[PDB]
Amino acid sequence: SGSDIEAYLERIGYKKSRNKLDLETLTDILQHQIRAVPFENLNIHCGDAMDLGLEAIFDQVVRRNRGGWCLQVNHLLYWALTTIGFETTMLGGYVYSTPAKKYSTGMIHLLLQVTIDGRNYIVDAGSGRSYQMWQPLELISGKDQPQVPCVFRLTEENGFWYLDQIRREQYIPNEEFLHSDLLEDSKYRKIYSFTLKPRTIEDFESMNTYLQTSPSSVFTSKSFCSLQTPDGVHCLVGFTLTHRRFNYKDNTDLIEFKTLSEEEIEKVLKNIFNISLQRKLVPKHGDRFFTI
Ligand code: NA
Repeated sequence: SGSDIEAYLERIGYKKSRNKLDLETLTDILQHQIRAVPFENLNIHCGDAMDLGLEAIFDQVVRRNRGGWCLQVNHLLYWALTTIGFETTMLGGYVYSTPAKKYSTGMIHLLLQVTIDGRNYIVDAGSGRSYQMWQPLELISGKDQPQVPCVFRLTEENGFWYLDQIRREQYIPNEEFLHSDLLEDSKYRKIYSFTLKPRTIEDFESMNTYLQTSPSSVFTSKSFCSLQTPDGVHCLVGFTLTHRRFNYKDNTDLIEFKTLSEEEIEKVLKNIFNISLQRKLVPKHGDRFFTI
């Protein structure tokens, strides 16, 4: 056809039918996107902007085979799902920080609601690492929702929703990384909180700018890119390449770590992530909180 929706589906390798607007189809699209479109911020670390507009995001993701951060990849996913015919809403959320022992002061997370024939879900392709849902989560307070990455749980209290996870044990064969700031040691992790108040993309613009410029922003502190695989997740942070295999053995995830040279990053970006940059990346591994 040459249509934009068909271009997007080609980008994510989705070759199936999209005529049934059901949970199976929604899940399949989510899965294809998270296995194709990385969660990344490498433009920041190449001296370029993180654009918020859909035309620019569609070009960079669909035509230039890039990914983006949540404000980008969920904006695109929102457009695609809506175009396909799903009943969609943009939502805003607040990300948990272990060191801060609280959720972000500002609304730094874009996620989606999809309503299908009497059930309500959240859908998010922009958490990445081992925080990334592989299926839509039903909006049912307190219910365990087991998935390949982990068991997720949504809880409602006083008009706020709280997304948490119960994580597996971790096997780290390269013990030179045991003390890495990248590792979440607890099996219980708060991910983010949000409300069901409908948003527009305009609501995220002030944060879109500030997250690119503030020395306080994790996004200026660490350069990263993440992509889900059929059984795990690849994530590069700074010069540190990781690969997690979910539930490799006995309720345990395996996490491989390797240090890359500057010269090795370009080939990894292409071969593992299908990322080809426009300019030279300056990899960074600053001190701000970001676990894999
Ligand atoms: Na909508």
